[PDB]
Amino acid sequence: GLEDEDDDDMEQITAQKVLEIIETAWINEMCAPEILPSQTDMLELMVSQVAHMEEQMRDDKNDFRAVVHSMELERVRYIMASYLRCRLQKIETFTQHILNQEESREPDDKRLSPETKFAQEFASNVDEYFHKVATQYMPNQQRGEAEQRIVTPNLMSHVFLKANVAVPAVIVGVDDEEVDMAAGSQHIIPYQLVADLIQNNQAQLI
Amino acid sequence: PNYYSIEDIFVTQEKVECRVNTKLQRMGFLDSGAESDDLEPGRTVNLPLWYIKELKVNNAYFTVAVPDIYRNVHKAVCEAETTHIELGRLHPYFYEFGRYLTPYDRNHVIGRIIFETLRQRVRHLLDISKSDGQAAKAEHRLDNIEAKLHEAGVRTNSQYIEWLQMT
Amino acid sequence: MFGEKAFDLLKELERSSQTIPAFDDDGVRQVLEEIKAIFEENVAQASSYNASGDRSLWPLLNFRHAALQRNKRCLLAYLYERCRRIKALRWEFGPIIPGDIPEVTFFNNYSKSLAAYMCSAGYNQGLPIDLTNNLRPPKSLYIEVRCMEDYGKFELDDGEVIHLKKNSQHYLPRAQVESLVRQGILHHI
Amino acid sequence: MDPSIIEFIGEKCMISIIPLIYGPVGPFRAGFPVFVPLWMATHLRKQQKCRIVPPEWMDMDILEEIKEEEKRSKFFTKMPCEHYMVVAQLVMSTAPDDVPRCEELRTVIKDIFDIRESKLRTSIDAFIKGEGTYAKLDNLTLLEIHSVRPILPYSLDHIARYQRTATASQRDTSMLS
Repeated sequence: GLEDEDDDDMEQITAQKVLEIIETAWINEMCAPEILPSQTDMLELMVSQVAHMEEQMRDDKNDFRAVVHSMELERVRYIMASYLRCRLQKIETFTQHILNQEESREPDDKRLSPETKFAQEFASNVDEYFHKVATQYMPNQQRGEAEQRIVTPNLMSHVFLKANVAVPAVIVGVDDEEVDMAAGSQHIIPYQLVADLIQNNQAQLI
Repeated sequence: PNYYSIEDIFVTQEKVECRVNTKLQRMGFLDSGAESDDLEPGRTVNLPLWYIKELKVNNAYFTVAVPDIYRNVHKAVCEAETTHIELGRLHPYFYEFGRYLTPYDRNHVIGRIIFETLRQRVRHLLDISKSDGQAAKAEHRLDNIEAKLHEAGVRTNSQYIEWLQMT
Repeated sequence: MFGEKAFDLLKELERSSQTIPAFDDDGVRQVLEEIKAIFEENVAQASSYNASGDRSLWPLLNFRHAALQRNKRCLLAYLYERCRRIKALRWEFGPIIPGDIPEVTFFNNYSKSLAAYMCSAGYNQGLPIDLTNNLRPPKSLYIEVRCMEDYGKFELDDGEVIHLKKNSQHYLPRAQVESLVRQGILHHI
Repeated sequence: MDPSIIEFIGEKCMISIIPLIYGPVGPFRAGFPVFVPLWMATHLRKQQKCRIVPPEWMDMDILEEIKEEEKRSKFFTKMPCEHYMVVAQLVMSTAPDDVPRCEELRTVIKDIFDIRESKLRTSIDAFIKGEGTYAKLDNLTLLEIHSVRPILPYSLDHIARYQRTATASQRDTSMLS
């Protein structure tokens, strides 16, 4: 009943359009330190939408268009190469206490993805290896997944804001100063206090 | 278990001789043995920090104290002489001593002393813009931390160089 | 002294950057063979009535605790420090070409951990996905190779014999030539 | 932050050119302009297939007027499509194979590129007292801020321990880091 969205639905979402719909979840992770929500919808879209372009290319004889639809397909993928080139890293990095956050709600399709598979391998590779590290008298009080190791809770990595929003002093839920908002300008800020607009995707990132 | 460094036990191993409010007892690695388990309040009382890192300045064990480079005579006029003052490599734990210790001393005066050195970066690295030449011109007047981003300071520009053209 | 020893670690990888002859798991003996040798010191007073609960072990508890504290996270590095640029070349190639020379169990665990990536990658079902070679538009499949003095000789890919250095060149199809880029190879196709 | 993050991006924009793939693009017809993203003119001009003429800001009059317009810009200025540090890179590479006036072009762009950074130290020589919630994009360009993006922000946290800490963290009468 709620059909006719710009996703894969009852319309043609342009190869230049479908370009757009995952652009920000690449760019947020660049200029931001911790996990942002990841959506497994693309495991329908991107595996599929372009694969249907493949079969049309599979129907592969031209000199021009054999490559043209593909030259796209390269450009479509040196992001997706790049995308989880880090997200693999991001929680490999943040194996530490992300279990606590991911045990809060088991965040649904929006936050992580089937990211949860690395969790099982995280402890396995951290235990097995240590089996020949320090095992004669192996750990004594913080013997499990200990408390002290954390990769990246520093939330103040001063972030640039892609102004694409309410220009005037559009004031929102945030603890530091947020005066003097702008559609072109900005007052530069850190991640913690503004973790709201990009869950909303009202505001944006550079 | 920290904001790490490769030298993580060249972290709290710098030594200071802060005095004692109290008598002494068997420092172990010292000439302590069956020889002395007691001395006076105040002595050349060496302090490689790691044992006293959270050992209750407020409690009557040891004293308000400074290593005299960290005393005002350098610092409080190194904030006046914050102009072409040098740091070399001389006391490298000097962005980062005060990131820990200088409150722990409990003289409620010294944290502000620091930054106004490092406030100068907003008007220091105007000179720091670019790379003319070799990998070794004047690369020896650093701290344990500024050098890293300074290399990085070069680095983005060094590959901003290739942003231009084939260069 | 009590583990300030990684200042010695710093030289093992010096030639071993992109001109690596071979690596060593070495230098590790007494930095290892003391560590719980000195637990016996750590256990000398571990829950001992030597002083019956007073100050006098807390300053050296820190010695008891710091001593570990440095041992671990350095010993994170001994694989982690070693996991980093090995992952990088292991990004430059899958296990098409592993190292020219319980780390294999951790590598196999990392290879199984990378599966997650491979599952979504290429398709829903999964493809060990080309990320690091053939920005080639693919041309005809059976023409030979050329290199720039590669070393290690792991090319196990579908060819007669290649002898992987410069002029590793035999009638090698596309299935063979899918290995490496920037480890001494790509002056030429 | 990169040489080609922009070329991931900026060439995605499109312009009408001179010479069907699905897209808003139409089929191709001799003698007949066609708006295309700019990652085909690669594959035409270097393919010795067709030419291309630029957008309108690409001239030595409109931006030989801007040479004084931005002296208003105590903050920022006129921004003709924001991307004239990338397209001009590739345009002036190959476009001047037959295009005229590739020089004052080349002049002004450096005569405006290096300059608006030359202010940028200056405005950055106004930051005082952890002034985190004051900043400037007000009519910023596209291809500049990357050249400071890694440096100070991977500095300021180890400052902002003591700069940004004030407006939610407190100690005794002296200042806190």
